[PDB]
Amino acid sequence: RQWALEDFEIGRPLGKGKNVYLAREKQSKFILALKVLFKAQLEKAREVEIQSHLRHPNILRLYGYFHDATRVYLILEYAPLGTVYRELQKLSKFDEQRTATYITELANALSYCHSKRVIHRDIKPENLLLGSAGELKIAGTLDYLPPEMIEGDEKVDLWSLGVLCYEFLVGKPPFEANTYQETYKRISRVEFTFPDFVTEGARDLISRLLKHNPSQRPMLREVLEHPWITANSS
Ligand SMILES: O=C(Cc1cc(-c2ccc3c(-c4nc5ccccc5[nH]4)n[nH]c3c2)n[nH]1)Nc1cccc(F)c1
Repeated sequence: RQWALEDFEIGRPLGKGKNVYLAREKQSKFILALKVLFKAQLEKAREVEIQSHLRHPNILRLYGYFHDATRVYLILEYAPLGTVYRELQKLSKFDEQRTATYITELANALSYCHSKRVIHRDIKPENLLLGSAGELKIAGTLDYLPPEMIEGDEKVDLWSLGVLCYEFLVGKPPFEANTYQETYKRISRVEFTFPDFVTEGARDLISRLLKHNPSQRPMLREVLEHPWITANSS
């Protein structure tokens, strides 16, 4: 199947900065998202094949792709409920049942990814999307980076989960700092603290995910079978 622009109706922008559009496949009338990347803008600053070997309930599906002279087009699952980031601003912070449920969906997604030995880098709330039943979907830079990626993998996803849980429950990442260099010091020396409201089970989990020595971070199964997790997700 060789797709083209003329195959889809186009509506409003959804994304921004390296351009995704609401779209509709003209014949079946199916709503989806079209990412229009600029080749030139990439002869500047594959892998769409790793993405097409993937099928998971919490990874954004890639339905196909095409290109013309200047542009590469990705035909993507449209997440009707928007970004987790949007929801965090709307909600301020998430409850534990909601947080734990997102952590489980992430960690499932990440098992499967590691199982097809795909390893994602840093997950940020803006890269997390929300399906029609509000199930999560996966799709400066500092705040999410682990020590390894800043100082002098597969455990870097444990760290990401850990920043995320923290961000979900408190409404802020744990290393937010007045400056790029302060954040570097905080992350790099693992300097963060919890507001008093964060419960014991959540500290234990986040505490374990956020050790500086990777090989002391839990395994994905341990996150999945974590008592705070298995207690709180639906
Ligand atoms: O290149 C990008 C960046 C990117 C942006 C998006 C993106 C952005 C927004 C949406 C949306 C979407 N739904 C919304 C509803 C309300 C407001 C905004 C929304 N964005 N659905 N699917 C999306 C997908 N995905 N990926 N991802 C990518 C690349 C290759 C393979 C792959 F699986 C993902």
